[PDB]
Amino acid sequence: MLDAFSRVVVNSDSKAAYVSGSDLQALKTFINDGNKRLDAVNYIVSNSSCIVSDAISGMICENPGLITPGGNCYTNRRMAACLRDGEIILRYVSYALLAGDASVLEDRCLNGLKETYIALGVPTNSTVRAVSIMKAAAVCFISNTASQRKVEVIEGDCSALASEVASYCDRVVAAVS
Amino acid sequence: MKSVITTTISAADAAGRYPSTSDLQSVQGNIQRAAARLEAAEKLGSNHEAVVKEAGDACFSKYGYNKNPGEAGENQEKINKCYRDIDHYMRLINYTLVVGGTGPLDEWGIAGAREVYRTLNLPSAAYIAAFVFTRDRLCIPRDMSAQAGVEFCTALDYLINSLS
Ligand SMILES: *[C@@H](C)C1=C(C)[C@H](CC2=N/C(=C\c3[nH]c(C[C@@H]4NC(=O)C(C)=C4[C@@H](*)C)c(C)c3CCC(=O)O)C(CCC(=O)O)=C2C)NC1=O
Ligand SMILES: *[C@@H](C)[C@H]1/C(=C/c2[nH]c(/C=C3N=C(/C=C4\NC(=O)C(CC)=C4C)C(C)=C\3CCC(=O)O)c(CCC(=O)O)c2C)NC(=O)[C@@H]1C
Ligand SMILES: *[C@@H](C)[C@H]1/C(=C/c2[nH]c(/C=C3N=C(/C=C4\NC(=O)C(CC)=C4C)C(C)=C\3CCC(=O)O)c(CCC(=O)O)c2C)NC(=O)[C@@H]1C
Ligand SMILES: *[C@@H](C)[C@H]1/C(=C/c2[nH]c(/C=C3N=C(/C=C4\NC(=O)C(CC)=C4C)C(C)=C\3CCC(=O)O)c(CCC(=O)O)c2C)NC(=O)[C@@H]1C
Ligand SMILES: *[C@@H](C)[C@H]1/C(=C/c2[nH]c(/C=C3N=C(/C=C4\NC(=O)C(CC)=C4C)C(C)=C\3CCC(=O)O)c(CCC(=O)O)c2C)NC(=O)[C@@H]1C
Repeated sequence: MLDAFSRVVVNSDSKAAYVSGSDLQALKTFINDGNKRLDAVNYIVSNSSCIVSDAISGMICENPGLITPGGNCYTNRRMAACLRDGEIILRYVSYALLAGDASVLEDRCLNGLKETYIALGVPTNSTVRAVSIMKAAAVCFISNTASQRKVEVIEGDCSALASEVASYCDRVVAAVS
Repeated sequence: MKSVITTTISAADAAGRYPSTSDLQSVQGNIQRAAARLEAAEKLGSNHEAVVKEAGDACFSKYGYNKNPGEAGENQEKINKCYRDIDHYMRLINYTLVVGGTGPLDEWGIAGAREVYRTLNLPSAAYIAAFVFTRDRLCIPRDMSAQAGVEFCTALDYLINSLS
């Protein structure tokens, strides 16, 4: 757990440097794009059970062998452990975008995830297509590009904010692949 | 590192909660105060050697005994190390200001200071001397604006209550 600003002082400390005008200028843009970043986190959080039921159901309609006996989303305990897991990934994605930095996700979610997954037997190949659908959903909710749900914002550009959510989802894939 | 955004996420995380409105209302406060603390940060980052010098000199003008044999500024390698600690501390006050949270001063400068200065016979009074002088030098249109001066002045009061 670090954010956008402590990232810059962690980096300045190592070089035994006070925070420089240019670094200080990277931080002003994040001050400038602060109201949009809250809107981006608001749209994920307000459609959060949606992103997750569709992620998990997408995975399933693409691999029915998951709800077969011995498939890891077979029994209800199991269907539920996986919606629960997708609910945890999205929450740390939401946290990371709030911080403007990935470390809470890395430390508090992604550390140990592939390993633990090997032991329980849960299929990391099907885990990655849940996370990819989630990404596709999150990216388009902060872009107000969702098929069924459009909101009214003052217009402007949020593609930068879309790129880092995709990037937090990509981190998750990378760590279990 | 304690900041506004770290302290809401850890708490939400503790509760296993998604972020809500109180968490978005909190981060907006950080953005309302960013201007005034980055202003102070810029000013100390720009002319820091000048203020650390001033500040160093002040402990020795108050505590000349440090120069005595057996004491912490008996020679120049030592005196040089005192001015380097006032820069270390002022680089941490510049860091506290950018982050808008005392976490940098807490982790890297305050934690364990008390054990290190006791073992190595460095008086906390002498470091307090420096920070009071640095704190009270500030002239609040001259050196920076008023509200950045609030940030500077009490970023330093936080250090003084830590040593006393
Ligand atoms: C098989 C039965 C299928 C399911 C289930 C499935 C799921 C895929 N979702 C993909 C993208 C996506 N999810 C949503 C959710 C959504 N749309 C809304 O407007 C609201 C409200 C909801 C939540 C309930 C969104 C926002 C998207 C983006 C597409 C869009 O026009 O909105 C997706 C595609 C993945 C990709 O781009 O790689 C699925 C797969 N599809 C099945 O086959
Ligand atoms: C759909 C997403 C996939 C799926 C998942 C699945 N998860 C488990 C069990 C666990 N997974 C976790 C991981 C975490 N819980 C946390 O506390 C956190 C934060 C670091 C995460 C992300 C843990 C620790 C477990 C073990 C204990 C538990 O079940 O909660 C299961 C259950 C497996 C079992 O049979 O016991 C499942 C089903 N299953 C799929 O098919 C997916 C591709
Ligand atoms: C991409 C995210 C979408 C987008 C965003 C967009 N928002 C604004 C302007 C504002 N954003 C807010 C909203 C919030 N900030 C808060 O204080 C809170 C916390 C509880 C929220 C939810 C506010 C207050 C404003 C306008 C008023 C103000 O001056 O503060 C803009 C306009 C430019 C800007 O950043 O000020 C934009 C671009 N717009 C899109 O087009 C998106 C898909
Ligand atoms: C004037 C203020 C005082 C002075 C100081 C003095 N410092 C040391 C030794 C240390 N001081 C530090 C402090 C820091 N190092 C850091 O990394 C940080 C945080 C990022 C700070 C602020 C530490 C940890 C030490 C120990 C290691 C070292 O030798 O530098 C000395 C040397 C002690 C000795 O006697 O050998 C001195 C001289 N001296 C004075 O006159 C003051 C009271
Ligand atoms: C109002 C407090 C009193 C006042 C002040 C005064 N300051 C100086 C000169 C310096 N004081 C500073 C302080 C800082 N410079 C910075 O950039 C920062 C930011 C971290 C601070 C707080 C420094 C380092 C100097 C020396 C450099 C310079 O000449 O600018 C003077 C000049 C005369 C002198 O040194 O005494 C004055 C006039 N004037 C008063 O008497 C006030 C009540």
